[PDB]
Amino acid sequence: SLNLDSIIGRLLEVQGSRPGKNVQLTENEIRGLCLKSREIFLSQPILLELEAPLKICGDIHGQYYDLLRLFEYGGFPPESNYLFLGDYVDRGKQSLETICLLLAYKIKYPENFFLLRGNHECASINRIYGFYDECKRRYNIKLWKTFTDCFNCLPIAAIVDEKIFCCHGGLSPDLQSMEQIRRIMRPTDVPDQGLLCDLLWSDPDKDVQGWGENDRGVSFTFGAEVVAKFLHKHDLDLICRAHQVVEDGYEFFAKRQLVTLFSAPNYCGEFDNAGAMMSVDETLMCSFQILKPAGSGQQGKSSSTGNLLDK
Amino acid sequence: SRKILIRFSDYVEVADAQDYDRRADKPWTRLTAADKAAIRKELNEFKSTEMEVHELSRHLTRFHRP
Ligand SMILES: [Mn+2]
Ligand SMILES: [Mn+2]
Repeated sequence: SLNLDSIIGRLLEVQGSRPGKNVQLTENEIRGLCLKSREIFLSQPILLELEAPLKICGDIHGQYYDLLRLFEYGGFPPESNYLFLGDYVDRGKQSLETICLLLAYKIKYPENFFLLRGNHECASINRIYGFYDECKRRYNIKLWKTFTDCFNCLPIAAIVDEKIFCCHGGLSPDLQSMEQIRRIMRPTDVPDQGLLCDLLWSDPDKDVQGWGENDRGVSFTFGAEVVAKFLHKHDLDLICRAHQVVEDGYEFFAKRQLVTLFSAPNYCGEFDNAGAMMSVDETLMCSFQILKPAGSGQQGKSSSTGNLLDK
Repeated sequence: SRKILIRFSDYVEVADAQDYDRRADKPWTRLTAADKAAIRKELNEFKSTEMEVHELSRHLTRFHRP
């Protein structure tokens, strides 16, 4: 037995408690969430074809009490339909509660609740950026390996109403046809280069003509003309992506041809950003709902990289 | 010119975010050279021997130089 309704109730009940209160799930409850969600992910396409109405959310990074506030604002499932763009775990206090609630909702509402893969939903990244350590502290490394199997089956992109292309990171010089995404077979890791890497890692840059180097040391940057040509070729209206902290929680690029969403306010207690979600109605009107907080020594970057283990 | 369907609302909603201490541990800043070498070895062994990967995707598995 999955014990699904009990799990959800226990995850939600801490909303009236002090921030940071953990939820006491059993190892076998969490394993069941991983295994059943994994089955559902594999049963649905790797390139999701979704319809509005939908609420689209960016990075969460273990900020569980902000996730609860986001659901309170948007409507707890199944009151609204959701698409999340990845980066559920790492670099926050409560990755486990965060991912467990998201997986539980995927199982409970499989046609109304969707999760894409971010670059933190892979073993090499979440081994070091916090999730492995959180798993080890509360459970064991085997549970982290079970999460990895689940993450290796997440879908990679979505298209909403044939007009909004969604992914965590961005475009790729290797993305010529949507069929190239559809042909990717799961379970899979995220490579250090290539199409799947770029979908989870690339960033827009207004000062790049074409494709450029990325300050992260992985993947690419891309300019506004790349966005415009991609939308024209594929008859799309918007790229919706996440992966960068932005002050209002949402930020446009390329004369509103791309938007970045970031859903973790006051990211890791070090940045003063808001977190946002984008609501898409059945008329394809997109609107924003924001949760806003009240030399070489300069503050560090908020971005992650893929090369921290290099010798 | 191409017909665009999407529209954006100019009227944004805002709500006050929770006031709490969001700071989290940074274990990735506490890795010696030897620790990094051990993690590269651990990841490589895990991905090679334990982690299930579809045949058609084994070329995507990300190994680390030991
Ligand atoms: Mn992120
Ligand atoms: Mn990211």
